[PDB]
Amino acid sequence: TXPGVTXPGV
Amino acid sequence: XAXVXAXV
DNA sequence: AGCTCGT
DNA sequence: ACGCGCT
Ligand SMILES: *C(=O)c1cnc2ccccc2n1
Ligand SMILES: *C(=O)c1cnc2ccccc2n1
Ligand SMILES: [Mg+2]
Ligand SMILES: [Mg+2]
Ligand SMILES: [Mg+2]
Ligand SMILES: [Mg+2]
Repeated sequence: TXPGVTXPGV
Repeated sequence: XAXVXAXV
């Protein structure tokens, strides 16, 4: 996720 | 990712 | 494949 | 002294 907590996605 | 001082 | 902080 | 969350 995020970043943080990429995306999703990418 | 860990949160032990920052928690990002 | 795709990234990030200091208490 | 610590690595995290789905599309
Ligand atoms: C979270 O797992 C995590 C891991 N490494 C990092 C390095 C620098 C800043 C934040 C970070 N977070
Ligand atoms: C939290 O601020 C923090 C700062 N320095 C660290 C060094 C090593 C592990 C965890 C740490 N946490
Ligand atoms: Mg993969
Ligand atoms: Mg540091
Ligand atoms: Mg590390
Ligand atoms: Mg994991």
